[PDB]
Amino acid sequence: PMTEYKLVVVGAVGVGKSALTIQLIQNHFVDEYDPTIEDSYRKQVVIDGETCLLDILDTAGQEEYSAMRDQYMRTGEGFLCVFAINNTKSFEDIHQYREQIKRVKDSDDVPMVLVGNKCDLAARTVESRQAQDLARSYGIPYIETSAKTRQGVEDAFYTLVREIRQH
Amino acid sequence: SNTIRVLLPNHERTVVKVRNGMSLHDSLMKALKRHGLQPESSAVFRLDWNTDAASLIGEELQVD
Ligand SMILES: Nc1nc2c(ncn2[C@@H]2O[C@H](COP(=O)(O)OP(=O)(O)NP(=O)(O)O)[C@@H](O)[C@H]2O)c(=O)[nH]1
Ligand SMILES: [Mg+2]
Repeated sequence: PMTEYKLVVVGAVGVGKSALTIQLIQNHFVDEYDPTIEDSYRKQVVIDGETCLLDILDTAGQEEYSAMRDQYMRTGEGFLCVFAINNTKSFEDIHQYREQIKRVKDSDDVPMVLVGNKCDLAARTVESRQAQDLARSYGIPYIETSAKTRQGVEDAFYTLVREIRQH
Repeated sequence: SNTIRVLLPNHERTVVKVRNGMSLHDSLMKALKRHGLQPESSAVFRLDWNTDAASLIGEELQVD
């Protein structure tokens, strides 16, 4: 009665990919910004009455990601594209990450979830209705999360698992 | 390369960067607490914590 899902967290350099991951695992938000290279975490949860084993990957950005991005995109089965609502450069990169994933998977229907992190800060640079239209063109859900207040953090990861489970 | 990959229990793993003349314990101390593990209770499989970090470039080690 065990089902194992492999999750991949991609995004810009500073959008809270590790903060969202640590908040789900440790239930603890880290204030200091430490760049992460490649970290894999495991956790067994219960989603809709089914015990699921989750393998989450913490990818990096910039040149370190540029070279070694094509390998883990072929291994993972669900991608949690994360952007921060406090910088627009990260939201503009979301298109580039999907094109690389779709080119690796050689398919136009890959389980993905658009996530606007850092939704606890005022003066957002990216309105919600913007990311709604983007996720609509991709055929994927859109959740606003905050790794500091774990707002919608459990809802985001569980939604990506449901996108895999129903795929 | 300045990159070193490390494996962890429960099918976890992490990749840490090292510098010239860095301690094994002092180079990955943040990654151990980030995954949730103390270096006192940790066990590298085998080597010593006083081993140079740059001296282990290109190899993979496990922790228990
Ligand atoms: N208010 C707020 N700040 C956040 C949130 N998530 C991250 N931050 C801030 O942004 C910093 C960077 O977080 P981090 O997880 O390192 O970003 P990242 O996308 O994983 N980059 P990397 O993968 O290189 O570690 C955090 O240290 C924190 O100060 C959030 O949900 N809300
Ligand atoms: Mg990180």
